[PDB]
Amino acid sequence: RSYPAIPRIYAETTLNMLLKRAKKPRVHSIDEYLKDGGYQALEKALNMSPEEIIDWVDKSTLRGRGGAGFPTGKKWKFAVQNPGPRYFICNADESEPGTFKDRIIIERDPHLLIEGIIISSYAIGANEAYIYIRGEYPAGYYILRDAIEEAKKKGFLGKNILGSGFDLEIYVARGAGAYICGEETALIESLEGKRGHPRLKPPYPVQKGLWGKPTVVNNVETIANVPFIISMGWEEYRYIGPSDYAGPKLFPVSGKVKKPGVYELPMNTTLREVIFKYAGGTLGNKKVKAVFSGALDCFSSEELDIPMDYSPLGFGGTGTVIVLTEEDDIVEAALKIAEFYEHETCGQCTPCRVGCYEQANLLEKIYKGEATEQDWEGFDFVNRNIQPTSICGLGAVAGRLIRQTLEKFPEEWEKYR
Amino acid sequence: FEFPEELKTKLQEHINYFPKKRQAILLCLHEIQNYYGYIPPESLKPLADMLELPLNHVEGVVAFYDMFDREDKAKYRIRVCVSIVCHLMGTNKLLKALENILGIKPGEVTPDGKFKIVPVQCLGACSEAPVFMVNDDEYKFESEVQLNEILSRYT
Ligand SMILES: NC(=O)c1ccc[n+]([C@@H]2O[C@H](COP(=O)([O-])OP(=O)(O)OC[C@H]3O[C@@H](n4cnc5c(N)ncnc54)[C@H](O)[C@@H]3O)[C@@H](O)[C@H]2O)c1
Ligand SMILES: Cc1cc2nc3c(=O)[nH]c(=O)nc-3n(C[C@H](O)[C@H](O)[C@H](O)COP(=O)(O)O)c2cc1C
Ligand code: SF4
Ligand code: FES
Repeated sequence: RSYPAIPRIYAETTLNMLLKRAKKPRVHSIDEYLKDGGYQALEKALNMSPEEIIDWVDKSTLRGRGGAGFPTGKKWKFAVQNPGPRYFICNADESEPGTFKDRIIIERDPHLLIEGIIISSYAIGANEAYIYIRGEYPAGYYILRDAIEEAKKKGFLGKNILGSGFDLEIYVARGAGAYICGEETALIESLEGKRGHPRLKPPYPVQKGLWGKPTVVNNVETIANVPFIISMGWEEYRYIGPSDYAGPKLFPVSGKVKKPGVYELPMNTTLREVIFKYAGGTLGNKKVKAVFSGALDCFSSEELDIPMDYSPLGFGGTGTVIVLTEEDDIVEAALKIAEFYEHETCGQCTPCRVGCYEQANLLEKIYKGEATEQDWEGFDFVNRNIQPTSICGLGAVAGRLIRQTLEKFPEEWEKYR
Repeated sequence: FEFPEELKTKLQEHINYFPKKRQAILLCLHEIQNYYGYIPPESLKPLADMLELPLNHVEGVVAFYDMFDREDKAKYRIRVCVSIVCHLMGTNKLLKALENILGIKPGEVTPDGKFKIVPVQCLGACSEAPVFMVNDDEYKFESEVQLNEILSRYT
């Protein structure tokens, strides 16, 4: 009944789907959930074949909400071609700077998440499912354990769910300070009781995941879309937003905005609209210097008119919007991104291990005026050579945003030389 | 070394929760840090036995995960976010206020073993920057007077 204190993050929706309840900053229990027609998509899904469900999710055009945007129906198809037992995992690791969209679903509408997990589990024929939540979300952990007990009590979990013959247990696991555990293979290793070290892919988890068995890993926000897909049908779900990037999308907006929070909008929305039409514009009406797409991209004030979709000229990522204004030093900002990667490399890969450490160590020297001409030249080189031999996406991106700032704001960088 | 029945039951509860005992390592460690206010080195051998894992395994895990500290004992762990958004919104003002109130800087513990400042990466509450946690409880920093009232709730 009494959970740890959690900040009341502002949430706003134009679609009233993923945020229908989670727009209110409080735990919505099972009776409140059922009252809104909750768990009725589950009832409908149990009457359908697991294959029908996969087909509906494919046709809905739902793409992964955990940053890479892979087609979900397709991912489920890949797993089902290899024999069972199969495992379903909810990625609730959310450790990306500026990303706090998944936590409001967990903490405020846990049953929306649970419901998606059960439909998704039934779809791939997983009789065992996991929620891997980060250790810095203890309230979300207790909210989920309590809600899982509520669903088990109402007969949505256990053996022979609602007389369908489908069995399911959802287990809740906790991370412990490792960003890399959000990477699916490192997450699986951590579920097995080991260190969060990513495995070499291929094999992809759908072939060999948890206990070497076919495993589907999906993000909190992705799963939360599944009860909506089943309830309204794929056709009517495809009506939301543009037809090429359809469905609701959560955008966590922070930094130098008047109204920081999570916004549920269609993916046809421009970055400009997100900042000025929805987040109420910049704090103090200062001009936007840049926008950081998590610890991944940097968008100058010249690129605000781009769509918030999965297109090549689109914003992409998790739709994380960190707004920087004219008085914010880009080199001071880039140092904070470098520090993040230095702190998060698992160290398996030598160029990632040394590259992430060196980029932050040298950039700090740049900022504090301790930089020699060789530290400057070495910084540039190390920033371009973190990716070689890397087996996971971390090494591949560690220098991406920092490279972008160098190319987009040379003046501010040259002042430090 | 023997865990009190208060903690031993909780550990078995976590160990019997997942299909395999070894999967409960992170949950067990979290419970060990909650009880002792750190990870005692002596507690690693009994846990390795309960998990049916070798000692080297458990030691490697405690070392790998940042939420674990086998050095200092603190009743309250003030986790302070030092990432991009919190930095932009006033992490320095939060750390300066903390230093004025408790006399300690990040990485230090108060003389009474009550409070420890832990610099952490993004806590995923960036809209509420500057963010800090006091054990499991999470808050947005407004001011030293505000902060002072929050900290006073920790006895
Ligand atoms: N939401 C967050 O909190 C958060 C935090 C950090 C990073 N991320 C995101 O993570 C992304 C990088 O993730 P990634 O390296 O997992 O991406 P990826 O492109 O390699 O793969 C994404 C997904 O598709 C599946 N997949 C890809 N190719 C496949 C194939 N041929 N067969 C079967 N399955 C296949 C994978 O199993 C995985 O689940 C970044 O864009 C970043 O934004 C998100
Ligand atoms: C270093 C790293 C960290 C990641 N962290 C997360 C995370 O916190 N949450 C998440 O859902 N996906 C994260 N991902 C992406 C996952 O590996 C994976 O693609 C995703 O969970 C699959 O779900 P989706 O298809 O629904 O998007 C991370 C990837 C990398 C490379
Ligand atoms: S690229 Fe870096 S984070 Fe990824 S597996 Fe290699 S060492 Fe670990
Ligand atoms: S940057 Fe501090 S909570 Fe995200």
